[PDB]
Amino acid sequence: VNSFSGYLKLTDNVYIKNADIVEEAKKVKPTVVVNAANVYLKHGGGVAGALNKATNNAMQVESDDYIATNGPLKVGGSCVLSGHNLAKHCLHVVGPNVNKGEDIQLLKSAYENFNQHEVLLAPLLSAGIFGADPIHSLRVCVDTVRTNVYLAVFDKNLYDKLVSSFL
Ligand SMILES: CS(=O)(=O)[C@@H]1CCCN(c2ncnc3[nH]c4cc(F)ccc4c23)C1
Repeated sequence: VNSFSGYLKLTDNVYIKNADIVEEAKKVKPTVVVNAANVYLKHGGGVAGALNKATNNAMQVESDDYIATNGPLKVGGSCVLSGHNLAKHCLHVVGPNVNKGEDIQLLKSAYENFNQHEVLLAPLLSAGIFGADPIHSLRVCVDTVRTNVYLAVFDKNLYDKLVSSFL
């Protein structure tokens, strides 16, 4: 039993809710919140900008030190950093950004990072300003992630479309 509330169950292990991931993280304080990161961990907008803003820029300060030491992530890769005031940990995952021409097949590799964590609060990878089709992202999530994932979808309209079209 966990503390996530109001989710619709899509499969054995995937759940979905119309929610603001920042507010959801602030209430649940999950072990892991997933960030929709880029390879430079520059959290300027979308989910990343909102998560970082909620940490009063502490996420960005920590991220800049990580990059200075380790260099950029790979598209499809991830790193575990602090969750600050939002979660115990933040799993920064880089889905492909269609608006940069990155290969959509890397979306499966990106979701594989979730399997290293038993339970996660997450957005749909490569959705929003990353330019991929969110219905496709949900399909890849369901077909790739085997651990327990609670998906927060900010836009109520998109949420309804994702549920109604789910196979
Ligand atoms: C590539 S993206 O991350 O922008 C993708 C596109 C749609 C919006 N995104 C979110 N999904 C879940 N919760 C969210 N809170 C947010 C707060 C914001 F100020 C902006 C986006 C989100 C958000 C997912």
